[PDB]
Amino acid sequence: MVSRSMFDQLFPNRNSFYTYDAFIAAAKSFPSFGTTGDTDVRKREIAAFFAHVSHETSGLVYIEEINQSNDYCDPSTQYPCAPGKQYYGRGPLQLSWNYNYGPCGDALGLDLLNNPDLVAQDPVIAFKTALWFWMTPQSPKPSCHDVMTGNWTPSSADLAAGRVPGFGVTTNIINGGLECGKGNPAQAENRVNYYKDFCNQLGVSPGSNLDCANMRPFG
Repeated sequence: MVSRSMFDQLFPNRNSFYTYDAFIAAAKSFPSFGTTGDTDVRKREIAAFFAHVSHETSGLVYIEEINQSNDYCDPSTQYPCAPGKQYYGRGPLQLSWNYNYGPCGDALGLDLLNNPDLVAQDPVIAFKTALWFWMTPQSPKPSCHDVMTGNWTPSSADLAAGRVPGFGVTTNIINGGLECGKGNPAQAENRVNYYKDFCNQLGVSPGSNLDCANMRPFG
């Protein structure tokens, strides 16, 4: 794991909300994060997670999505929207939509469906929501964790679609419908730029298959 001082090197401008101790506590909740594979692989995973976080929150400066005009409610019997609440982006990976706050809360033992603001109020919970997304396979997508740590077996369909192991597939999992394939490559390039910078700081290679312009979104 990166030291306290390295966390400050990687996130020099972050809001004080996002403490190293809160990150470490959240990570203890997901003990395979950053501890799977050889030490270079562990650093690539950490760098990849932090690169997406840095993209989504401008270096852990932001906690909440700026535009709060939209409730991000897709009516659901399984994950019903709470009256008066909104599911706009919160936390390091900008958890969004009732149908993600629901399962995320269930995984963390929290009622995030009815108290979605909690993700922007408790930093351990904030980091746990991001690690939940990173660590959890959600069919048909593997977890970003498994992709980066050599534990994902792409299907034959994945290979034919260009979904090969590396950072690019993580962008695809996170937002490939808009950022990969024929999409405008600007946002994916920003993610890769953070990733390459963080890998350089940690002394490892970014590895192969970084871009996602040559892959289709998952089904």
